[PDB]
Amino acid sequence: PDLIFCRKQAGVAIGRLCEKCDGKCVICDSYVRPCTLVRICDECNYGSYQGRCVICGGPGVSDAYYCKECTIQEKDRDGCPKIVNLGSSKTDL
Amino acid sequence: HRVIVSDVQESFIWVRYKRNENQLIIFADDTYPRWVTTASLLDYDTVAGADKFGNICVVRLPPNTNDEVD
Amino acid sequence: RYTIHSQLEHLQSKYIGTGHADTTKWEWLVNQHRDSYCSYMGHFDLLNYFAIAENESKARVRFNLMEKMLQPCGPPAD
Amino acid sequence: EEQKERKIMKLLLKIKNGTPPMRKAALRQITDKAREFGAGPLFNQILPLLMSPTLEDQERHLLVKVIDRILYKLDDLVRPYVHKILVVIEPLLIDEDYYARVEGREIISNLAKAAGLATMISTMRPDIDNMDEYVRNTTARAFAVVASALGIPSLLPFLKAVCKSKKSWQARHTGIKIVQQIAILMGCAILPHLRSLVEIIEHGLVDEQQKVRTISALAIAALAEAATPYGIESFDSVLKPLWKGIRQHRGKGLAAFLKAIGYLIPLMDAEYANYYTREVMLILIREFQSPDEEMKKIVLKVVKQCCGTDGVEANYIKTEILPPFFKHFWQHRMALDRRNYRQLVDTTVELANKVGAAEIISRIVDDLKDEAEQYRKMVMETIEKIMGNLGAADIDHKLEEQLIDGILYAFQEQTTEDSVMLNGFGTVVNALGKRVKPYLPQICGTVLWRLNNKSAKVRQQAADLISRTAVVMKTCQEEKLMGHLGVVLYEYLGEEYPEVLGSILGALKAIVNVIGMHKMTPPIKDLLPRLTPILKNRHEKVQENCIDLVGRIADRGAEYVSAREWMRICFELLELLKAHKKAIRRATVNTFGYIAKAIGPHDVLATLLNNLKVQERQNRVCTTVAIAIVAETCSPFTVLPALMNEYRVPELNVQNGVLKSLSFLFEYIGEMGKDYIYAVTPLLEDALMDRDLVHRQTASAVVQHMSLGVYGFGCEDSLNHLLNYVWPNVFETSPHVIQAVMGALEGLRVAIGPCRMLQYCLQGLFHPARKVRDVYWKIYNSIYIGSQDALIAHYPRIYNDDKNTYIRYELDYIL
Ligand SMILES: [Zn+2]
Ligand SMILES: [Zn+2]
Ligand SMILES: [Zn+2]
Repeated sequence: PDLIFCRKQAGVAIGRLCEKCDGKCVICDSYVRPCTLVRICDECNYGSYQGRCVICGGPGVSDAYYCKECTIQEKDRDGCPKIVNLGSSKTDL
Repeated sequence: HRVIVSDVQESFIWVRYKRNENQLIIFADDTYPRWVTTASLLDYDTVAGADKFGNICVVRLPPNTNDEVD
Repeated sequence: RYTIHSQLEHLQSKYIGTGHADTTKWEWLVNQHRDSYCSYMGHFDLLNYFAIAENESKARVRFNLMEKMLQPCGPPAD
Repeated sequence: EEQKERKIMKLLLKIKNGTPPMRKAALRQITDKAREFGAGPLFNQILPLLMSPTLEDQERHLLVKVIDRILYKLDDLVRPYVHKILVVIEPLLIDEDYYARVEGREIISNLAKAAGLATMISTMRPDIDNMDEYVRNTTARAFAVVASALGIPSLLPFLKAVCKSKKSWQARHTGIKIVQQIAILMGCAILPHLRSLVEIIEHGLVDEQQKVRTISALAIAALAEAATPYGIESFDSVLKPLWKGIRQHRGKGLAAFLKAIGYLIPLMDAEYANYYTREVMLILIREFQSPDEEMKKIVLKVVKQCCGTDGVEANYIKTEILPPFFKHFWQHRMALDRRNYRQLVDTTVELANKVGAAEIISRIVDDLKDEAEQYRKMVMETIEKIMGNLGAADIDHKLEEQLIDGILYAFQEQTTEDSVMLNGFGTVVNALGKRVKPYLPQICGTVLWRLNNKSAKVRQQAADLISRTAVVMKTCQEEKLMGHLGVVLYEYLGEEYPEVLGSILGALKAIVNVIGMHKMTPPIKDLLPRLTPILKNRHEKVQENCIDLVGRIADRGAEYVSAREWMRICFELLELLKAHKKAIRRATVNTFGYIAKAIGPHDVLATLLNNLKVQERQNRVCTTVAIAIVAETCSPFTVLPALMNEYRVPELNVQNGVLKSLSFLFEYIGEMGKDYIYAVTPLLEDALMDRDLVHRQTASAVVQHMSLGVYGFGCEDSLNHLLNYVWPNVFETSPHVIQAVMGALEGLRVAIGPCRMLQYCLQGLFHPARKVRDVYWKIYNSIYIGSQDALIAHYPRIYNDDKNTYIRYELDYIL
């Protein structure tokens, strides 16, 4: 898998989720207790990328959250959690 | 005949005085380091302590504790 | 070869104060002293404590702690 | 050589079509070789690829980044090319796309910073009196952009000169348009320079050119809107000519002048607002009576703005504005347009917000019975918004009469169905509340008549009406009519249309939610057997509403059904706990909780543990979820011993299932798991010392979820005991196992403290073995990034050697 996190300084944009992966934690893939709202960086929310899914990239229909365990361990305090595809290009998958 | 001693970097140490053999004997200590500033005895087995960093703690000896060891 | 796990471990090595299997005692202790001084400057009552113990003003203690941050523990070996 | 430099600028193709690493590398290379390449070839290659007609937005963004980075390096070496750059990217300032405009603004800003102010002025000057409006438009926009990039004070003298030019009224027009575009682009950041901008443009209101007068009025309006709410001392020398001009002019120029008046009046204090509003209101009525669409669109906004200021009085409004307003503005041609329709609705709602809901509603109510569907729709929109903002505390009899008559007629005669009438009906009746007792009979008669026939969309609308009105239908001391309509609803349960079925299910749920589970006309004993086969439908609306209804029944009326039927319903719901939709998932979790609470754990858990063994993976997850739900609703005191007896069975592929169940169970129950750590520790001790790697991985998952779930409740003794068994597994070569062990260690950090973790870790940081050192530094780096500041108190004492001082003396100070 050629997938990393963005991990840039996140700003005031809010992450979205498509309807497949809707109630998951963007970090640990859990469904128990969504706690903290996800912020993304300004580059990952731009132009045609505005409003896409943080996890997969599809059309977003709800807000993305950190679960309670990640909030307790302070995993919301790293960079932008958008998934980046290194094996392909920008307008690719 | 019990003595509670505070250390600068360690926590409290418990000491007994044996009158007939003229001895000061350590019989218990703590498992955590503590920069102790002050201490107060609550009863025969319990100490309250404070730290240089802003914490208060209460430490108690287990009931099975043998005061007469070597 | 690009995984999330090797990206996490490389970002850990970028956080100042982190070490590896070739870290020396000197480096470890210099990190300890530097963030000890930063924490004394952050916490207000530890600084009050030191300022009463050594009969100095708080601004003077902060300036001294700042000056000691450039080379704590003396110079390195080699 | 010239033929080679394009071959090297293939770096551009690398940047456009490449992965992130190749893109970053080529970006570095071009930004370090920009000065050697030069501004000639770089832009001679970048501009065609920029104005290519098959470029996409992301490649344009990448090219914008490249242009920024090369303009940073080439600072004045672009002066002989500024004109070419501007010719290429002067469009993209007027494009339809929003991001094209943003990127054009970035390029023009970086270019104006690389070159000077003098170069930009000298290059852009000649196209100011050019006789093509399009060119003048883009030149004004680009001048506004360079002003935003280099500061207004740098461009104030050029504007002061160009707005007073004596040879070209086109040049004067362009300069004032530049000021307007500056206001529009920069917003409230113009306030320190308001007086200077107004002083530059104020001589234009009295120009002998009508085009110049109009652009001056529009610029004054833009500056006022940007400055709102501050800054009115800077508009006086315009306050006098503006009012003289609205009393003198007629036409487009009058429209622009009135727009400026309307933006300026909300800036004033009370006396000034009152006085200037009287004047503008006289001429504003004369324009109330007007043909022009743009004029009326301006006039509505000016009325909305004037009537919203503090100095203007509700009595003056009532006596002067409302009669001609409602006389000339509420007709079918006003209903026919769209933009003007939306402006009129907002103006009327906001007028009500200061004059009282009674005045407006009593003025427009009788039009609810009209021969125009669009007119009825507009009146209903207005009334619904007013009664949603203000309420019905001031409405009285002879007005509720007309209100109810009208909304009933409008619901009945509606031919094309749309949610406007539905939401208006709902808002009106829910705002009345207790006060509509004497009308509920004919209301319910109408709902029943609409529900009995009419193509099933009328039926679905009536079902939604029942849904949103049942609360007031009961809290008004009424149950027989809702019982009867619940009966006729229950008769509508085999349907061809899933969206209508969802609506009737929702209406039934709303009824059973408020009416007693006793005292009810349709019996639950006959309702639920009808509900059970609907659980197999696949439409999402049907599924969610049906499951929610069954959950409400199981919650309030469990004592009317048999545990056998509850068992069947549980086993039919089991597989929906992993459904693809969040709504279905949450509904199923709630319903399973209610049903498990209704019956009990003893026989449900029997079958759950039974099918734990004989099921495959995709079906095992739902069983684990169901076990955790049962343990949460009926205490895990009844779940854990039976679940550990299953582990006692000597079989892999069964012990693994028990372990996965325990992990998800502790994760789901959270702080409730603090009474059950001692009971589970022996199983985990056996599992963490085991030949199978999956055993150890799953047991570490369990430890992690337990330790994070109990945090701040004092189970440090139990978790220290378990840490003793977790630690021996840190020397594990397997990726998933070592990843589980690290997560368990990070959870135990939170639960136990960084002190104990540091005490375990100090053993091998300086071990002779490089492998031990690797592992221990990984663990230490985790403990250090999490809780760096707490470690200041826990470091051990290290002594001074010959050359270096390692003791911390401040901590040895005594007071
Ligand atoms: Zn998480
Ligand atoms: Zn990002
Ligand atoms: Zn997705």
